[PDB]
Amino acid sequence: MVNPTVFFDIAVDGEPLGRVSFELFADKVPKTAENFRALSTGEKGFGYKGSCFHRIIPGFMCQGGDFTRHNGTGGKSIYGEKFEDENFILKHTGPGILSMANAGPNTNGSQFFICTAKTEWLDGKHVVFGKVKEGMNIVEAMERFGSRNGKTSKKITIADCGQLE
Amino acid sequence: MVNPTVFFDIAVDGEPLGRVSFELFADKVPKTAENFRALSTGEKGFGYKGSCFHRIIPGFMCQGGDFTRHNGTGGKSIYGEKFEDENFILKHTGPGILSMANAGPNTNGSQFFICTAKTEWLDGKHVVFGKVKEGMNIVEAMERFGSRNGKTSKKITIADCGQLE
Amino acid sequence: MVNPTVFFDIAVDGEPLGRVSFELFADKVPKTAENFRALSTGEKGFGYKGSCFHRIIPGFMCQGGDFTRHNGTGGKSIYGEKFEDENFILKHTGPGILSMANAGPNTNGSQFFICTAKTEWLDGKHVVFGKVKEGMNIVEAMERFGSRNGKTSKKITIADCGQLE
Amino acid sequence: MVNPTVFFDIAVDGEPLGRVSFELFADKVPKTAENFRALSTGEKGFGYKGSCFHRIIPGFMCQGGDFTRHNGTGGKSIYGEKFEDENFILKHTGPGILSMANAGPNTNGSQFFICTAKTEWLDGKHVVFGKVKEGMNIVEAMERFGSRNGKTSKKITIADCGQLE
Amino acid sequence: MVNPTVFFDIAVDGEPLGRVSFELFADKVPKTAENFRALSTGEKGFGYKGSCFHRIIPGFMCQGGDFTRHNGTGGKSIYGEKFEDENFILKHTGPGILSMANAGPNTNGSQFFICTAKTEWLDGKHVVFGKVKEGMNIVEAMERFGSRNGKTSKKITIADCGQLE
Amino acid sequence: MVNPTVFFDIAVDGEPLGRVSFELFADKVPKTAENFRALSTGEKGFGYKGSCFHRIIPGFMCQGGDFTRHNGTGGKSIYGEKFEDENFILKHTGPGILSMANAGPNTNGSQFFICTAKTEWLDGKHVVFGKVKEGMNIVEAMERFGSRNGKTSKKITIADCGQLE
Amino acid sequence: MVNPTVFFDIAVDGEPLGRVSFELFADKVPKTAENFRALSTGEKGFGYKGSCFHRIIPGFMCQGGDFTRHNGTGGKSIYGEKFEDENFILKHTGPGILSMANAGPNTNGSQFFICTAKTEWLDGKHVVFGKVKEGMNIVEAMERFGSRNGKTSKKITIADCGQLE
Amino acid sequence: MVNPTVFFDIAVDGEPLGRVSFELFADKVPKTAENFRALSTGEKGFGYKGSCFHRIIPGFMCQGGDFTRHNGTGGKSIYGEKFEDENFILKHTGPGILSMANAGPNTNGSQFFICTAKTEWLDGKHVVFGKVKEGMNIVEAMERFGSRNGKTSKKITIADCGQLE
Amino acid sequence: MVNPTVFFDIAVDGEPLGRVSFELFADKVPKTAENFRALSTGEKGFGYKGSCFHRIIPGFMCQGGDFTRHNGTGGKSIYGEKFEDENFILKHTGPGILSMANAGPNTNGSQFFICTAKTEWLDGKHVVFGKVKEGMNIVEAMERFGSRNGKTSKKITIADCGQLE
Amino acid sequence: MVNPTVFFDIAVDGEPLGRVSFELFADKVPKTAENFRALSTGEKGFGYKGSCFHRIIPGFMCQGGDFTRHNGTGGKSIYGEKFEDENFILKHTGPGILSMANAGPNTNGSQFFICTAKTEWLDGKHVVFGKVKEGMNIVEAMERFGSRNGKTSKKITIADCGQLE
Amino acid sequence: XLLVTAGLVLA
Amino acid sequence: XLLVTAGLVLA
Amino acid sequence: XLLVTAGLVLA
Amino acid sequence: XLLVTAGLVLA
Amino acid sequence: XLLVTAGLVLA
Amino acid sequence: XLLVTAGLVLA
Amino acid sequence: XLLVTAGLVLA
Amino acid sequence: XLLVTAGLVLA
Amino acid sequence: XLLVTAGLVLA
Amino acid sequence: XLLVTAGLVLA
Repeated sequence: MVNPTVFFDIAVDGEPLGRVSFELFADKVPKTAENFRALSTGEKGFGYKGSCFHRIIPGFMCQGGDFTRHNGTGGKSIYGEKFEDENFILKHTGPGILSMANAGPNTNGSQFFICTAKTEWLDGKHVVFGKVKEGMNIVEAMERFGSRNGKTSKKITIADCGQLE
Repeated sequence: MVNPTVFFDIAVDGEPLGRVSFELFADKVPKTAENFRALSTGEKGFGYKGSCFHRIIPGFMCQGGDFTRHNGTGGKSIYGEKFEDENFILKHTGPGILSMANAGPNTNGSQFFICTAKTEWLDGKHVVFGKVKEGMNIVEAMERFGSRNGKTSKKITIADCGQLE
Repeated sequence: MVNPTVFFDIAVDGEPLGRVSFELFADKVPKTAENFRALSTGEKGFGYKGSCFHRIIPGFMCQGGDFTRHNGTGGKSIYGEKFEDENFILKHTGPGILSMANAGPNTNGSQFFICTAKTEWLDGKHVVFGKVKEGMNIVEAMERFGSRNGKTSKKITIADCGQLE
Repeated sequence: MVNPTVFFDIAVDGEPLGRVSFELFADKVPKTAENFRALSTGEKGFGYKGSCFHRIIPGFMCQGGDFTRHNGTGGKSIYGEKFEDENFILKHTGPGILSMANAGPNTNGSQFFICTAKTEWLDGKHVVFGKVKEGMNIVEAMERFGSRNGKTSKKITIADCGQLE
Repeated sequence: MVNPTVFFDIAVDGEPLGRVSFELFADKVPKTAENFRALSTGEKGFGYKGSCFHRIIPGFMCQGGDFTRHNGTGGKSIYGEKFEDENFILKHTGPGILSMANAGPNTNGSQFFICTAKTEWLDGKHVVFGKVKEGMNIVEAMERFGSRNGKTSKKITIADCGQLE
Repeated sequence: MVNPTVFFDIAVDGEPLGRVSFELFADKVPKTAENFRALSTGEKGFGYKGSCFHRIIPGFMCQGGDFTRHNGTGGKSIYGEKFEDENFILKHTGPGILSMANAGPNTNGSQFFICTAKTEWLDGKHVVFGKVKEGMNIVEAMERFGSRNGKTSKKITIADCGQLE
Repeated sequence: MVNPTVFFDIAVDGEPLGRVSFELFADKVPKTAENFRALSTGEKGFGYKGSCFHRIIPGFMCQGGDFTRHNGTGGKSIYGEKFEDENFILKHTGPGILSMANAGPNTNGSQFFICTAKTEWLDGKHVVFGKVKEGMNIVEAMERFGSRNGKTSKKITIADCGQLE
Repeated sequence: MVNPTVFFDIAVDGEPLGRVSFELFADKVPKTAENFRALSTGEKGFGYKGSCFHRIIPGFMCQGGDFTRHNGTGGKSIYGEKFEDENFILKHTGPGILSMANAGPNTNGSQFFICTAKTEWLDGKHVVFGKVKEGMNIVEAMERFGSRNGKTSKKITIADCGQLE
Repeated sequence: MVNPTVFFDIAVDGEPLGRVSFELFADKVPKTAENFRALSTGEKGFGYKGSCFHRIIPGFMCQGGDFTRHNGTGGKSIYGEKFEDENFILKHTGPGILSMANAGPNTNGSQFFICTAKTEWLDGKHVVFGKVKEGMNIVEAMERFGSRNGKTSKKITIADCGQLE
Repeated sequence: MVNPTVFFDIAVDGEPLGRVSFELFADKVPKTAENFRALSTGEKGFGYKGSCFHRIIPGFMCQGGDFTRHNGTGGKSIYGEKFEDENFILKHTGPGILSMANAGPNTNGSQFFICTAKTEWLDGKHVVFGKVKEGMNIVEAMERFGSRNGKTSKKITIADCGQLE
Repeated sequence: XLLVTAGLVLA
Repeated sequence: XLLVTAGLVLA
Repeated sequence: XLLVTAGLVLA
Repeated sequence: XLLVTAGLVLA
Repeated sequence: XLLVTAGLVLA
Repeated sequence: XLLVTAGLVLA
Repeated sequence: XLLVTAGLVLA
Repeated sequence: XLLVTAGLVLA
Repeated sequence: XLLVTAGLVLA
Repeated sequence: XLLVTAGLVLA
C-alpha cells in the first residue's frame, strides 16, 4: 500500500521549534504503524497531542509517547494496555529510524523512540515501524536539550500532530 | 476481599426464567475474573446486559458473551480486543464450571461458556474462572432450547446482570 | 453427558454369531467417539456396515474399520481422510478396550482395534475411546479365527451395526 | 506437471463485471492448488459457484470462498473440514497473489484472498498457492466496493467459475 | 543457618504505628534472603531506612523497597542493578509471605511485597523468600491506607529497620 | 568414490521394453544408495527382480520397490524392516530423480519413486539418492500406463536388474 | 498374553554348571522380548546357542549375547542390525533384571545383561525386558569368573538355550 | 552393591584433630563415587593425601579436594581434567552430605564439599555422591576454623586417607 | 556515538614499555564497551590502574583486568559482580581484538583479553567489544614475556590508563 | 605460531612405504589439533607410534589411532578417556581430510581417519581437524591393502611419527 | 466435535 | 490490523 | 494430493 | 489485574 | 512386534 | 547501558 | 553403510 | 564407571 | 551468596 | 586447549 505520513510539530518550553514528519512502514508492520498513526490524529479520543519527550540521550535517541504519565511508566495503545511484537523484519539502520519502546517481549504500548544514530544492539528486542522523512534537523535540535542520563533541560513537546497523506 | 459473585437474570423470548449466580475465582485468575465481573456490571460502558446465548449444546454447555455480534465472532474484553490465557490452574471438573471461549491460544475476549457436564478434554486450552453458585436448574432449563449443532429455538438473553457481593 | 453405546452384529462367513456392544467415552474424547458412532450408524452415507476385521492376532487384538479397502490401507473419518490425535487421557488397561489404529501421529481414520489383552506399550501413541459393554464372548470367539500374523481363517464381518443409546 | 488455470466470472449485484483467471502453483503446493481447483469446478458436489466476497479492504486484499455461511465463519475443503498448511515455500510478493485464509495453523478450508498489494507480514502464516493471470483490472474494480473495515457496499459474486486448462 | 530475622518500624505520615518482623528464608533462597537482610541493616551504605510503600492494594499486598525513586521505577540490589531469579521453590501460600517485585524474568532489585492473601497466580513469576513473623496486625493496619489502584492516602514509611538475630 | 550405476530391464505385460539405468549418489547418501544397489543386484537373496511398479501417476512419478507385497504395503531394506532418513542434502530437482517412498519419518524400506517432474514439495520428507542416467524414454513410456489414482493399465515389471558399474 | 519363558544352560570351560530361566515381559516391551526369545530358540537361523559372556563384573552384571564377534562389538537383532529403544516403562529394580546393552540411543541388537545388584543409574538408557525366574544361584556362580574390568577367567558358555513356555 | 567407605584423618596446623568416614553412594552415582574413592587411596598416583580444605563457611559447608592448586582453581579427576554430571538423583538432605563442587554443568573434577546443613538451593546444580558416616563432630570442629567469606584461620589438612571397606 | 578510545601504559617490571590504545565498539556492544571504558578511567573508584596481565600465551592472547586478585579468580564490573553476554554480533577476526574473558555463559566481570591471532573458536562464547588501534607493536612486545601455560616471566602492568576521546 | 605439521612414516608388514604429513588446523580446533599432535610426538608417554590402521575401506578412508586395542574399541586422548566435539566449523571437503572417529556425540578419543574422497555425509557428526599436506600417494597405496568391510590384508603401521614444525 | 471457539466452530 | 482470518477477525 | 507413501496413501 | 511489577504496572 | 498400524504393518 | 524501556530503565 | 565409529561399526 | 556398552566400553 | 564453585566464587 | 576463562582454566 501507499504508506501513511504523520507530522509532529515540536515545541521547546512553549516555543515552536519546528516540524518533523515520518513515514510509517504499514507495508511491513501494518498494526504497529496503525497504532502510531491513530495516536497521532487523536481520532480514538487520546493520543500524543500535548505529550512530552521525557528521555533524550544525545547520540542515541529521543524517547516519547508516554501521554498518560509523562515519565516512562505509562501510555497505552489503540488495542489495549499492550500489544505483541508484530515482527522484527526491519532493523535499526541509522538516524531517523522510528521504533517502539517496551518493557520486554510483547509489551508495546504507545512509547516510541526516534533514533539519532545506528542502534543495532536493539535489533530483534524493538519493533522498527517508521523513519523520519523531513525534519531530521529539528530532531538534531531536540537532542541538545537531552543529557547522558536522559533528563531534559527544557520541556520538549508535541504541540500538535496529525496525518498528511 | 472474598471472591466476587455475579448474577445473570435469564429471559426466554423476553419472558423471565430465573437467575444464575457465579463465584468468580479471583484467587486463581484475578485478571480473567475481573474481565467478566466488569462486563457483568457494565461499568466500562459495555458488557453482557441484553446479550444472548448464541450456541447451546445440550449435554455439553451454554455459550454466550458475544455482545457485539451475537453469533460467536464478536465481543471484547475490558483489556482490549484480546488477552492472554492467564493460567490453566483450574480444570473443567463438572457441571456449572464457567470458562473462557477462544479462537486458539491467547485470544480471550468476552465469550464464555457454562458447562452442563465435566468437559475434561478442554483442560489446558480454556481458562476456567468460575462456577455456578445457585441456579444450575436455570442453566438446565436453558439447555432445552438448544440443539446438537448449537442453534437455539428461542431467544435466550441476559435481561439484567451485575454483582451481588 | 451420557456416553453413547453402539452395537455390532458379527457374522462368521455370512453366519450371524451375535452382538458386541461398546460404550464410547464421549466424555474424554468426544471427537473420536463421535467418529466411531457415526461410522457405526451409517448416517453420513458410509461406514462400518458390511466391513470385515482384516487383522486378528490371538492374545493381542482384533482390528477392523477399513470399510474402503478391506485390508488396512483404507477407511476415512467423518471429518475427512484423517484427523488428529484428540488426546491420550485413557490408557490401554485390559481386554475390551477400543482404540484407534493409525499410521503414526495424527492419522486417525476409520480403523480401530478391540483389545483382547492389556496393551500398555500403545499408551500415548493410540487414542483409546471406548470399551466392550457386552459381548466380550463374541470377541473371544472372533479372536480364534486369527493367527500370529493376523490373517483370518474365516471372513469376520460387521453384518449390521448402529446406536443402542 | 503444467500448472492448472481456473476462472472466476465476477458479478456486482448480478451485473456481470468480468473474468479473473488464476494460475495455481501445483508445482509448489499441489494439495492446496487442487483444493481450490476442485472447488472452482464444483466437481465434488460443492464449491465456489454462486458465493460472494464478504470482506474486501482497499489497498490490501479481497477475501472470499465462504460458500456455506457467506461471512468468514464457513467453508470446507475437499479433504474435509480443515487441512494442514502444506508448506510456505511461496511468499506474498505483490498484487495478484492468491493465498489461503485461516483461523491459525493448520485450519485451511475454502477461504482465500487475492492480494492487491505486497502483504509480507503474512509470509509464513498463509499458504500462497496461486496468482492472477488475466483480469487484475477486474480485481481492482472489485476492490472499489470494499472499505477499511472490509464490509462491501454491493454483493460481489462469483457468478460462474471453472477450469480453463 | 539460623534463618535470619529483620524488622521494620512502620510510620503513618510521621506517627509510629508499630513493628513488623520477618523470617528470611535463607535456607531456600540464601542469596535473595541476603539482599533483603543487608538492605534492611543498611550495612552497604544504602537501603530501606526511610523508604516508603508506594503501592498498597487491600486484599492483595503492600509493595515497597523502592529506595531510589519512591514510585516503583527504582531500587537496586547489593549485587548490582539486577539479579537473577534464584529459584521458585517457595509458593505464595497466604498472608504475610514476602516476595520480590520485578519487571519480568531476572530483574530482581530491591523492591518487594508483603502479601495480604494467598497470591497463587504469582507462583513461579516472583521469588518468595520470607514470611511475616510478628506484626501481621500492623501490616493489616497498613492495608487500610491503600486503594484499588494502589495509591496510598497517607505516606507509609519504614522509619527504622535492622536485624534481631 | 565412483558412484555405482544400476540398471532395470523393464517389461510391459511380460514383453521386454528396454533398459533404464541410474546413477546412485553414494557420495551424498551412501547407506541409501547401498540399499537400492544391493536390492537391485539380488546379492542378499531378495530384491527388485520380478517386482512391479504398483503406482504410476502421469506428470508425477513412477513408484515401485515393493517386492514382498506388490501393492505399497511391503518391501524390506538390506538393513532390516526399515531404516532412518540418512539425510536431505539432495532435492527433487526434476524428472529422473530417484527418491525413497516412506510412511513418515525414518521408515525407509525398499520402495522408491522415479520422478517425471520436479517435485519440490517432497524436499526434506523423501531422501533423494539417485537419478536416471539413460532410458528416460523408457520411464516416459511407463508413465503412460498409469492414471490420476495410480492404478496401472498393464503390469509394469522389473524383469531383470543389476549393477553395470 | 501369558509372558514367555526362555532357558539358558550355562557351561564353564564346557563343564555344565546349570540352568537359568527368564520371564520375558512381553506385556511391557513385546518387540524387545520377542527379539530375545527368537535369539534364544535360534528359530531365525542364528542366535545365542553357543555364545559366551564376554564381560562379567562382580556386584554389577553379566553381559552376553554377542554371537557374531564374542567381544562386545557384535550381534544382530531379528529386525536387522539394530532397533529402537521400545520404551523405558520398566526400571532396573534389583538382581535378576534382564536389560539391553547398547552403544547409545536406539542401538539395540543382541547384547544383554543380567543384573546382580540394583543398577538404577541405567534407568531410562537401557530397556529392561525380563527377569530371572529360576537359577539366580547359577548367575551368582557365573559372577565369580568375572573381575572389576569384566574379563572372565574362564569361558562362560550358553551350551544350550530355548523356550520352556 | 555394598557401598565403599573412605576415611579422612584431619589435622589442624599439623595436629591430629580426628577421623571422618564417608559412605559413597556407588549404588546411585557409581562413577562419581569411584572418582572420590580413587582419589582417597592415591592409587592412580595422585589424590587427596596432604591436601587442605581451602574454604569453610560455618553453617554451610567445608570445601576441599583442590590437590593441585590448594585455592579452588585446581584439582583433576581420575577420568581427565573434568567429567560430566552423572545424575541428580540424590538431594542435599542435611548435614554430612558429600557433594561435588564444579564451575557449572559438566565440570566435575576433584573438588568436593561436606555439608554442615541442608543445602537444597543446590539440588540439581551439584552431584550428591556420599554421606558422612562417622566423625560428624570432627567436621563440626573444622567449621569453627572457617569464616563467612571462607578464609580459614588455620590450615585444615587431610593428613591421611584411604578406604576401609 | 563517537566510538570511545582508551589507553593503557604498559610496564615490564617497573620500566615503561609503551602505550596501547583501543577503539571500544560502543555502537555494537554499548554496555560492554562502557564497563571497560569506566574501568579504564577508574571513574567509579576501582579499575584497571596498577593491575597486571596474569596469563599471556604467545600466538594466542594476553589476559588481564583481574584487579582484585591478580590471578583470574577475581574482578567485578561497574554493574556488579557479573553481567550478561550482551550480544555476539562481533567475531574474533585477527590480532588486536579485545574481548571478555569469562567463566561461562553470562559471567562477564572485568577480565578481558587482547588477541594476538584470529581466535575463531571463541566466536559466540566471548563477547568481542574492541580492537587495538595504536600500539599493536607494544602488545607483541608483551607476548614475549609469556609461556605455553600462560605464566609470565616478568610482572606486566598497566601503570596508567584512561580515555583519549 | 603457524599451524603445526606432523608426520607418519608408514610401513607394510614392516617394510617402509613412505611418509604422510598433515597440517593440523589449530586455528579452528586447537584442542582437537593438540590431542593429535601430542599423541603423534609421544610426549605424554603414549601415542600413535607403532600403532596400526585397523580398518581401511578403499574409496572412503583409512581409520587408525587405536593404540591400546588395535581393533576400533580402544585408544585415549591426552585429556582423558574421551573429550567433547569441539566444533564442526570445517567440513569433509575431499581427499586428504583428517577427522575424528567416535562412537556418537562427545566421544573423541584417539581414533581418526584419513579421507580418500569427499565424505559429505559425515559433516556435523565428526570433528575435522587437519588435512594431508604431502604423501597423498602413500595414503592411496595404503588403500590397496583394504577391503569393502575394512579388513586389511597386510599389517599397515605408523613405524615412526612426530612433528616437523 | 465438542469445542467452545469464537469464529470457526469446528466439529 | 491487516489480517485475513476466518472467524475471529482481529485488528 | 501428490504424496509417495507406503501403505496409507493420502490425498 | 493483580501483578506486582517495578515500572510498567499492568492490569 | 505387536503394533496396530494402517498400511505399513511393522514387526 | 543504552536501552529504550518503559518503566525499569536499565544501565 | 559408510560410517567411521569406534566400537559398534554399523552398516 | 559402570556402563553396559557395545563397542566403546567407557569408565 | 552460598555457592560451591571451583574458580569464580560468586556472591 | 586455548580457552580464556576466569577461574577454572581448562585444557
